[PDB]
Amino acid sequence: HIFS
Amino acid sequence: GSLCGRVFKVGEPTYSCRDCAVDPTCVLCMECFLGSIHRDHRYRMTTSGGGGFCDCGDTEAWKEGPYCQKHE
Ligand SMILES: [Zn+2]
Ligand SMILES: [Zn+2]
Ligand SMILES: [Zn+2]
Repeated sequence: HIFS
Repeated sequence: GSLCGRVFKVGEPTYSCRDCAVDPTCVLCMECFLGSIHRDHRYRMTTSGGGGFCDCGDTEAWKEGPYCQKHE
């Protein structure tokens, strides 16, 4: 997953 | 099947699928994206600042097409  | 698990580099494009992602943080690296059914879907690109990881192979992250050609 990615989170800004 | 298998998990990709790739950790993204600074500036690296990442791809979610608006049609299939369970959550907007679910993403694929470009290689998995281009090998996946989602290349024909309503995809969304977010650039990594460095970090995060590819969710290819995670059958809980995708409503369909959890794997790409490389990881199936
Ligand atoms: Zn990947
Ligand atoms: Zn893959
Ligand atoms: Zn899709």
